[PDB]
Amino acid sequence: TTIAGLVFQDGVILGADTRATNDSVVADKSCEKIHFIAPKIYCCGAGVAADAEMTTRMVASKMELHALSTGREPRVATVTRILRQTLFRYQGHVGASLIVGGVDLTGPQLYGVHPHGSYSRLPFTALGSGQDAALAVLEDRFQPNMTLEAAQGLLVEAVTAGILGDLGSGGNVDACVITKTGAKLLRTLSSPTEPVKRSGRYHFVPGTTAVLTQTVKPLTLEL
Amino acid sequence: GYSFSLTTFSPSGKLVQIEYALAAVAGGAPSVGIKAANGVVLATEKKQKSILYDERSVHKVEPITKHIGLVYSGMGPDYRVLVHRARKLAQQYYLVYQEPIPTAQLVQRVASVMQEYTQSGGVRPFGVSLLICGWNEGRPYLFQSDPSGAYFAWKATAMGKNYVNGKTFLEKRYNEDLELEDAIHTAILTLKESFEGQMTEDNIEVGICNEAGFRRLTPTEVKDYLAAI
Amino acid sequence: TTTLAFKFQHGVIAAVDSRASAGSYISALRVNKVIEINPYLLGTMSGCAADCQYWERLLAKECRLYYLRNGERISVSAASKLLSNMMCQYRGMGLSMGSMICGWDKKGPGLYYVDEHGTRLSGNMFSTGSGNTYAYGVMDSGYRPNLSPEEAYDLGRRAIAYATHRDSYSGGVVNMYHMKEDGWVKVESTDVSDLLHQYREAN
Amino acid sequence: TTIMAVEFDGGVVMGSDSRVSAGEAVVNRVFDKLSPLHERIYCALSGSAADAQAVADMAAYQLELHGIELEEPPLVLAAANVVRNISYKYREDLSAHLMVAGWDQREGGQVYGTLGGMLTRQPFAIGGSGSTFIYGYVDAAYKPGMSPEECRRFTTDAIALAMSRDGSSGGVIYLVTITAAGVDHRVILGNELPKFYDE
Amino acid sequence: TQNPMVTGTSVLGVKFEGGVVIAADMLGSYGSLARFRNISRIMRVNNSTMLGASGDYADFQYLKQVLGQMVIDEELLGDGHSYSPRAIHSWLTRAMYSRRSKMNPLWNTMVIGGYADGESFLGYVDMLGVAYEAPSLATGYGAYLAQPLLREVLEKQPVLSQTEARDLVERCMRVLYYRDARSYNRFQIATVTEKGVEIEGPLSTETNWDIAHM
Amino acid sequence: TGYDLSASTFSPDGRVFQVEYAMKAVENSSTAIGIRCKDGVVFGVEKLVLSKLYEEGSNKRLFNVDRHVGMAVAGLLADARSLADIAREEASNFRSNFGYNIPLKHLADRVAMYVHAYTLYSAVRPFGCSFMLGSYSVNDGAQLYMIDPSGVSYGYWGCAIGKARQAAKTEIEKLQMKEMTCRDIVKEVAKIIYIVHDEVKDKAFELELSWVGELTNGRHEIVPKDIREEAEKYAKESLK
Amino acid sequence: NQYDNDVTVWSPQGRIHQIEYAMEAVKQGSATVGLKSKTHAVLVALKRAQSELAAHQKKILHVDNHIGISIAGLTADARLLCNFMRQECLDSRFVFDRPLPVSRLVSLIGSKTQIPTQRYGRRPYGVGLLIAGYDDMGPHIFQTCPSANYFDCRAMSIGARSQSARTYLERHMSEFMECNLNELVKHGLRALRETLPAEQDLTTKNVSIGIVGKDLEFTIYDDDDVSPFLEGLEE
Amino acid sequence: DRGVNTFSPEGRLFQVEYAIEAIKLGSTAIGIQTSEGVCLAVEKRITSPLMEPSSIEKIVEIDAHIGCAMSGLIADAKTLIDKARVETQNHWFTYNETMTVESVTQAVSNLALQFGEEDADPGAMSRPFGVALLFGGVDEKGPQLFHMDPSGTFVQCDARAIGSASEGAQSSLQEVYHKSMTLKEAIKSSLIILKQVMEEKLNATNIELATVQPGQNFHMFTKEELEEVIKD
Amino acid sequence: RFSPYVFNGGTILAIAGEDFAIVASDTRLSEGFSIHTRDSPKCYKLTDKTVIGCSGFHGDCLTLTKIIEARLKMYKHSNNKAMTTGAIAAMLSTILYSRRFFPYYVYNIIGGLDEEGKGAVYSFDPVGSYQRDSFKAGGSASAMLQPLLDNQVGFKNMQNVEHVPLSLDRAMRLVKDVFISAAERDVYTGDALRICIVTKEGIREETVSLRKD
Ligand SMILES: *[B]([O])([O])[C]([C]C1=[C]OC2=[C][C]=[C][C]=C12)[N]C(=O)[C]1[C][C]2[C][C][C]1O2
Ligand SMILES: *[B]([O])([O])[C]([C]C1=[C]OC2=[C][C]=[C][C]=C12)[N]C(=O)[C]1[C][C]2[C][C][C]1O2
Ligand code: NA
Ligand code: NA
Ligand code: NA
Repeated sequence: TTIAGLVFQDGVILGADTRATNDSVVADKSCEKIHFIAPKIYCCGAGVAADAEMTTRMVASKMELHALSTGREPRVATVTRILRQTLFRYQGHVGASLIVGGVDLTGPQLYGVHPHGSYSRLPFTALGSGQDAALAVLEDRFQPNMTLEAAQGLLVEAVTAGILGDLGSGGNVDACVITKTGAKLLRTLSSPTEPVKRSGRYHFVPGTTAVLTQTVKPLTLEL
Repeated sequence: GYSFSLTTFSPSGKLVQIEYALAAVAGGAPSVGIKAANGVVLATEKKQKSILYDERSVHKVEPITKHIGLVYSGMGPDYRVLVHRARKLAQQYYLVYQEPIPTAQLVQRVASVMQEYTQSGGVRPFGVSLLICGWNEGRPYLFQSDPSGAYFAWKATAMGKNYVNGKTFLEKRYNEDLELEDAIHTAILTLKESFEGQMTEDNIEVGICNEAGFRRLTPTEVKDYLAAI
Repeated sequence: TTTLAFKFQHGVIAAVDSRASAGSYISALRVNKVIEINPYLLGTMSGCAADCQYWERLLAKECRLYYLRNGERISVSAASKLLSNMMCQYRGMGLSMGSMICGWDKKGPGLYYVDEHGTRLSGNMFSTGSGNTYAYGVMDSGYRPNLSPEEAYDLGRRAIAYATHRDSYSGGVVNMYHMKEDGWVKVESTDVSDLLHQYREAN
Repeated sequence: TTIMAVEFDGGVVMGSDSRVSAGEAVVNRVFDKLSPLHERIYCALSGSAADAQAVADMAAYQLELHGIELEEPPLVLAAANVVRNISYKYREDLSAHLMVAGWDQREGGQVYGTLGGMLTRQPFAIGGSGSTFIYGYVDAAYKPGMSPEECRRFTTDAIALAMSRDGSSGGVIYLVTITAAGVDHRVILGNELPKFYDE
Repeated sequence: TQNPMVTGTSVLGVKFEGGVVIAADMLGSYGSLARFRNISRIMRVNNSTMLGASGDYADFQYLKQVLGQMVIDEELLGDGHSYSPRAIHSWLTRAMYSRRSKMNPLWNTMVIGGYADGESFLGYVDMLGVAYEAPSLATGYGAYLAQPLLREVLEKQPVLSQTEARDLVERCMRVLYYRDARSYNRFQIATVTEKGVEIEGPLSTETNWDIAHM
Repeated sequence: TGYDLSASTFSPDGRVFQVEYAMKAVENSSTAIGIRCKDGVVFGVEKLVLSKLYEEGSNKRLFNVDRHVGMAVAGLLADARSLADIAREEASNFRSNFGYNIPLKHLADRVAMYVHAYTLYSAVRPFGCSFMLGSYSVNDGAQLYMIDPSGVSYGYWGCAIGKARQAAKTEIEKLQMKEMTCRDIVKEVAKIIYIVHDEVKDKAFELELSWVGELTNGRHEIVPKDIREEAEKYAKESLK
Repeated sequence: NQYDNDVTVWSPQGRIHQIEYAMEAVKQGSATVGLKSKTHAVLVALKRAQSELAAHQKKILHVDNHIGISIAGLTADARLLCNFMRQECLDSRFVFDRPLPVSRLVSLIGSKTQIPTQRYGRRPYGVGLLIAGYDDMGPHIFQTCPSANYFDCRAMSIGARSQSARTYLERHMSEFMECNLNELVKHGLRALRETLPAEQDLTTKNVSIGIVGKDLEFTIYDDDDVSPFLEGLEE
Repeated sequence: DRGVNTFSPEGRLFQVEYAIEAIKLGSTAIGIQTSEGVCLAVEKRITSPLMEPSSIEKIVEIDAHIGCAMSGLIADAKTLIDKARVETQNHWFTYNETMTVESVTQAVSNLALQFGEEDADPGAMSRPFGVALLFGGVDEKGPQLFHMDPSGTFVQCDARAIGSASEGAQSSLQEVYHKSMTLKEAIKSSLIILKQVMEEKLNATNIELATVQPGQNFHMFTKEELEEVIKD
Repeated sequence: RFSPYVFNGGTILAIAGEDFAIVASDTRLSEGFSIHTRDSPKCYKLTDKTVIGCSGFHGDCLTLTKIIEARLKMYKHSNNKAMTTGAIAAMLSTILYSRRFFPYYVYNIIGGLDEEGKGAVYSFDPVGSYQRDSFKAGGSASAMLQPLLDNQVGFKNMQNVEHVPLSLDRAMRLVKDVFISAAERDVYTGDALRICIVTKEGIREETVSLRKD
C-alpha cells in the first residue's frame, strides 16, 4: 500500500493506491483505501486491512454521534484523539496505519496515526509499504501554499512512485480533495498502467465438462 | 438501587404507572405527523414562556440519522434520553449491517427501551410518546411509540393537548395521495386548531423526510408556509 | 514404587513396597503406601508422595461424610469414581498419583485402578509404580484364581520382592493386606532384602 | 532523541531535537517534543512516542482538574509527581521518559527527572538516546548562575552536539523558556545550528 | 520490578556501644553510566530507625513514601506507642516477601539501623523476604569487600565506640571506592543514638594512588 | 411527618428533614469553638464528663487529621470519628498523588463532599456531626473551615458548634483576632467556653485545647499543660 | 414509633432509636466489673445459669496474651466482635512482631461497629465489652458500646444492676492504683457483689475472674481457681 | 413491616424472639449428662399409622462420639446437622483428631445471627433457624451435654428439656437429677418424664433413644432394646 | 529472569526417645559462597512439648514459621487447648500442600512428645508428604548424617549387637558428633549447633561450637 496526504492553499489532498495483496499474490486490483469519516474529514488506511476498515468505520460512527449531539461540524483533532486512544489501548495489536485529512473551523489539517497510538500533525505524509517512494517525491517538490492543481499533481506523482516502485502497491491512484466547501472524491484520478489487453480466446464448447449429477430447482413459483 | 418494579398490575389488571405516564403525554404540547405519498412531515408547537428564551438553542424536532427524525409530546428531559439512545441504536445497526436502519427496526429497538422502564427495578416509565419518521424502501414511514413500549404505523396522527380533535381534523383532511408540500400545509393547519395565540415561524417547529433524507425546515421555510394561510 | 493387587477365590490381595526417593537419594526406607479408609476400603499409593497422601486422605474424608449422611458405607465403585473426578478436576496441573482402590461392598470384592489423568478401570489384577513391569511378570506367571490364602500371600510378597531387586526406586518392606468379606486384615510387613536372601539361599 | 532542561533564577529553559525515527527511517523530521502540561509547566518527551503522548495527555488532564479544584495553577512538584506516578505504576508496560520542568510562585523555576518512575530535582537534566554522547560536554560546560540567554545557548550547543553524533537525533532544535511572565517558544533551524568539529 | 533501572550499590552498617551507623554512596547508576552522582540512598524512618537501600532507586523512593506515610499516621494518634526498629524491620520483611510471592518484587536489599530501650538494632532484608540480625551488615558487592573488614575488627573487639565504628566504616568506603566499579567518591554516614537519627554528608575519602609507580 | 424518613425525599416545602434531624443531634451536643488569629488557629471544646470513672482525656473531641491539620467535632461521636478517618485518608491520598501537604480549603471541599453524599439517599443516613478544620502554612497562612451535616463548607475567623453556638458567637465577636497571636487567643478560647458552660445543667466538664500556628511550626498539636492551666485559671478568675 | 425500626432514620429530636434499643441489650445481661492498678488490669463477672442443672454462661474471653474481654449483650454478637479482635491482634504480631497497642484495637472496634449504624438494613452490634489489657502504656480498662462509642476507664461496670457496682468503684477509685493484685481483685468482687440482691452472694459457680499485668499474661479463673480470691470478705 | 435485623425496645432482635416461640411448637426432647455417658430421648409425634416411623430422624450421629437431639422446624435442622458433620470431617482431615463436644456446638452456633437483607450474598439466610439442639457426646472432658437455641447461645447442661412441654419436663428433671446418678437411672428418668408429657402412650415406635458412653460409640436403641427398657 | 527462591543452607536433625525428643540445627545462614550470619539457629519452639526445625530458602522459613504461630493461637482460641504434636504435624502437611504449585522451599522436622508422653519425630518434604519417624536428618548435610543415624540409632547392618534403647545422654553425644562431621564436609553447615531437648519438665537448649570456615 502507498497512501499519501498533502496540505495545500485551500485544503488537503489525500491519495491512495488500489491494490490488496495476500502475501505476494494480488487479490484485489481495485480496492478503496480512502474512507469517509465526516463530510469534510476523510482517512487513508494501510496495515491490516480489517483493522483499518473497522477502525475507520468506528470513528465515522462516533463522529456522527458527536456531530448530532453538538449540532456542529466535526473537528479533525477529535477524530485523531478518538483513533489514538482506541489504538493505544490495543498496544499495536490493531494494525491500523492511518492518514487523517480534513477541514474544520480551524482550517486544513493532516495527521499520521500509527497502530500503537502515536500521532503527528504534518504538512505532508506517506504511509504503507510504498511510503518511502511517495515521501521522496513529496520531499523533492513540496512547497507550502500550493495551488489545487499543483498539489493534486504532486500527490498523483507521489502515489505513482509507490505504485511502480513497491511490489505491495499497484492499480490506480485514488484521490480526495477536501476544501472549505466540502470534499471531491476523485476515484481513479490516474491509471499509471494502461489497459493490459490480450488475445484471451478461451471458450469451452458446451459439453466439454463431464457432468455426473444434475438437479434443477425452480423459483418461478415464488416470483 | 431499588430492585423491585415501580409499575405493577392493579386488581382491575391495569399498569397504573403507564396510564399516569400517558397523562403526562396528554398534557404536553401538540405534535402532528403526516405521511405524504413522497415524504413525511413532523410539526410541533414550540411555544416558550418568555421572549428571553433563545429559541434556536434547544430543538423538539430532532434528527436520529441521515434518514430518520423524531418529535414528541410530554416530558422534555425524558425525550432527550430516548433521542440519545435512538441515535446510538441506529449507529450500532449501521456498524453491523452497513446499511441505514429501517424506520420500523429503529422504532422496535426504541420501543424495547421504553418497555424496560415499565418492568425494571426502581424506575418509572417515560412520560413521552414519540413520533418517528423515515425513508428507507423508496417509501416513507411514520410511527408512534408510547410510554408502555407499544408502537403504531400511522398515515397521519396527533399527540398532546387537543389530540382527539386533531385526529378528527386529520381524518377528514387526509388523502393517501397528498404531496409533501401539501402535507406541510395540512400539518400546520392541524396545529392551528389547538394553537392559542398568533402562530409565527419561531413558536412552531417543522421537520421533513423524503428521498433526500430527514432535515428540519428553517424558520424562513416555515415563514413561507405560514404566508399561505 | 511397586504396588500390586489381585482378586482371587478368597478376596483381594494388596501389596506395596516402602521406598521414597529424592532423585537417587533414598529419602525414606519405610513409608506406608497404603491408606486404610475404613475396615472394608483400602487405597494403594504411587507417584508423588504429597499428592497421594493429600488426595487419598481427601477421598477418606468424603467416604466418612458419606457414612455419616447415609448410615451406610460407600461402594468401591463410588469411592474410586470420587477420586477419579478429583484427578479430572486437576488435569494438566502436574499431579502424579497411581492408586488401586480395593474393597468389599454389596457387589462382592472390588478392585479399581485410578490415575492422575482420570483413568478408572475395574479389573481383577493391576500393578502401579516404577517397578510395576517386574511385579506383572511374577504375578502373571504364578496366578490362578483358585490360589489358597497362603499361596496368594506368597505371590504378592514375591512379585514385590522381585520388583524391588530390579527397580532402584523400589525397596524396603512389603506391606500386604487381604481383603475378606468381613473386612481387610494386614497380613505382614516384611523386609524385602531378607526375602530375596532367603530365595537365593534356596539355590 | 535529545531532550534537555536547565533551571535559572526565575524559570527554566527546555530543549529538544525534532527527529522521530522507526529504525533507520526518519518518519517525522520536524517533531516538537516539548508539550505543555499546564500554563507554566511543560514536559520533554522521549522513548516510545505512543507511551510518551499517552502519559503527557493523562497528566495534562489530571493537572487541569487539579488546578481548577485548588483555585491556583498546579505546583511543578505536583506535575512531576503526577507524571512520576503514571510512569512508576506502569513501569513494566511503558517505555518513555518524560522530563518535567516549569515555573511556580512557591519554588520558581524547577527541573525534574521521572526516569523509570523515580523523581529527582536537578540543576539541569538530559535525556534521550542522544544524551549519552553529551554527558562529558554538559559536565564540562555547566556553570551555576547562568542567565536565561546563557541557558538557551548551553541547551542549543549540547543538543546540536548530540544531534551530530546520534543517528536517532536530528532536524531543528525547539526551545522553551518558562518564567513568571509566561512562555517563550523558539526554533533553531537545521541550517542555523551552532557549528563544532564534525569530521 | 522485573528489570531494575537506576540502581544503588552496597549499604554498610555496624553496631557500636550506644547506637548504629550506616553508610551508602550517593550514586544512581544506569548500567555502567554514573547517571545521578548526588542522590541520597539513606532515609530517616523515625527517631529510632534509619534505612539504607541497595538496588532500584525508584523502588526505594516508593518504599520511602509508604514508610513515611505510616510514620505520619502513627504520629497523628499520639498515644505513647511508636514503631520500634525491630517492628519496621518486621514490616519490611512481610512487604518484600509479599511482593516476591506475587512475582513482582521491589528490587532492593536494605539495612535497617536502630536504637531503642538501650539496645542497638541492625537488620537486613532482601527482595525475596530474607531477613536477619547481625553485629555488621554489608549489601551488594560490599558483602565481599567490606564485610570481611567489619568482621575482622569485630572479632578482635566485639564492642566498638562510636568513633571506633566510624573510622572502620570510613576505611570500608575507601576500599569499596577502589574495588567496586559501580561506586562513587561521594557518600553519607547516618548515625542513630539516644539523641535520634543524624545523616551526615556529602563525604569523600582521601584516595592514594602511589601504587601507579610499582 | 411522613415526608421526613428518608434523605432521598423532599417535603412539600423543599426541605430534607433527615438532614435537619441530624443537625438537631449536633445542637443537642456540647459546645466546641475555633478562632483564626494573626499566626494560626486555636480550638477549644467543652467536653462534659458523663462519669468520674473515666480517665482524663477519654472521648477526645479534638483530632490530628494530618500533621498540619486539626479537627474539632460536635454531635454523635462515632460519626465524628468516622469523619476524622475519611479526612485522614483524603489528606494521605493527596500526599501520595502530588508529593506535598494538602491545602486546607481542598481538604475541607473533599471531606464536605463525602458528607454531602450521605444527604441524597434512603440507603444511608446523614452524619450527625459538625466539625472544624484548622491549619497553618507559610504560603497559605492560618485557615479555619467548618462543615455541617448538610455538606456545607465555609471559611471562618471565629466559629462555634453545639448547644451554646449563638452564645459563644456573641463572645467571639468581642475579639479583634485578626491582630492577635495564638498565645493570647488560647486564654480567650478557655474564657468563652467557661462562659457558655451551664454549671447547673451540665455539672462537670474538661476543657480541651488544640492549636496549629507559627509557634508550633505549622504542626497541629495539643496546647501544652502549662499554657492550658494558665488559660484555665484565667477563665475561672474572669468568671468571678 | 415511625422513627423506630431503622438505624438510618433520625427521629425529630436528633436521636437514633435503633441504637438506643441495641444499648438495652447490654443492660439486660449480667453485671461485669473492670478495674486497674499501676500494674494489673482486672475483669470480674457474674456468670448467669439458666437453671440449677445448667452451667453459668462464659462472660470472660481470651483475645491475645496481653488482652482479654468481658461481655454483656447478644452472645453471638460478642463472639463475632471477639473473633474480629483476635484477628486484628494476630495480624499485628504477623506484620510487626509486636503486640497490638490496646488503645489502637479499641479504635478499630469503634470504626467497625459504627459502619452498620449508618447503612439501611444493617443493625448495631447488640453487645458491650469491658477490655483488660497491658502494653507500653501500662494496664488498661476500655469500654465499648452498641452506639460504637468507646471509653478509657479507671474502672467500669456494665449490665443489670451495674449502677450499684459503679457507686462502689467511684468511692474506692483513689485506692485502686496502689492496690496489690489480691486487694484489686477483692475491690472488683465487692463492686460485683453490690449489683447482687441481699439474699444471694458470690460463689465459686457464678464468679469469673480475668487478669493481665506486668508479670501476668491474660489468665481466666473460674471454679476452684476463684476460691483464693473469695476468701477475703464476708458481706 | 420492619426488617429482619430490627431490635425491640427491650434490646432483642424480633426475628430471634419469634424463632424461640417456634420451638415451643416442636416435639419435646430430653438430654441427661452422667459420669457413665449422656442419653438423648425424644418423642416422634407420629401423625398417621401409614407414616414410616423409621423415617422420622430426631436423634442423629454427628461423629462416633457425638449425637444430636433436635426440636422445632426439622427441615431447618437438616442444614445445621450437615454443617456439623462437615466441620468434624474437615477438622479430622486437617488435625488428624476428633473435635470436642463444645467445639462442635460452637461451630454450629457461629451460623446463628448470619441472616439479613441488605449487604448480603445472592442467596444468603433471610431469617434465623427455628431449631433448638441438644448435643451429647464424650471427649477428654468426659460425657458432656450442650444446649443451643436460635440466638446462638450455647451452654453446658447436666439435664435439659426442649420443645412444647419443656417447662414441665425441666421441673421433673430438676426434682429427679442427681449428679452421681447412673446411666440406667438417667435413661429411665428420661422415659418416665417423656411418658408424663407425651399425648400418646409411649412405645418402641413412638420414641427415639440414644447413648454415647466413655468406651461406647453413639448408639441408637433398636425396637427390641427400647421394649426391654420400657418394662421398668 | 527473576527467581523467587534462593538456597540459604542449614542442617536439621531430630531424635525421638522413650520420654524425650531432640531437635538440633547448625546456626549458619549462607547465600552463594558467602555467609549472611553465623547466628541463625533453625529451631522454633511451638508449644511446651513441640519444637520445629526449618531449613532451606530463609524467606519461606520466616514466613511458614509465623504462619504456624498464628495457626496455633487460632486453634487454642477455638478449641480451648494447645495443639498436640500430631495435630501440628497433620496441619503443617496441609499448609505445605496449600502451596503445591508455588512451594515453600522448606525442609521441616517436628520433634516433641505424643499424648502418651513418648518422644515423637515427624518429617516432611517441601510439598507436604510426611510420616512419623524415630530419628531423621534434613537440610544440606542430611545425606551425610542420615546413614550414620541408620547405623547407630537404627542398628542397621550390624550382626550380634545388643538392641539397647537410646538414652538422652547417648543421643546428645551422637548429635554433637554428627554435627562435627557434617561441618567438616558440608560448606553450608558450621559456626554453632543449637540443641533443643523436649521432656515433661519442658524445653532445654544447648549451644556447642562448630567449625567457622
Ligand atoms: B514411588 O512412586 O516411587 C513413591 C511413592 C511414595 C513415596 O512416599 C509415599 C508416601 C505416601 C504415598 C505414596 C508415596 N514416590 C517416591 O519415592 C517419590 C518421593 C516423593 C517425591 C517424588 C516421589 O514422591
Ligand atoms: B526519541 O527517544 O528517539 C523519540 C521520541 C519521540 C519521537 O516522536 C515522538 C512523539 C511523541 C512523543 C515522543 C516522541 N522516540 C522515537 O522516535 C521512537 C520511534 C517510535 C518507537 C518508539 C518511539 O516511537
Ligand atoms: Na544525527
Ligand atoms: Na563447615
Ligand atoms: Na570458608
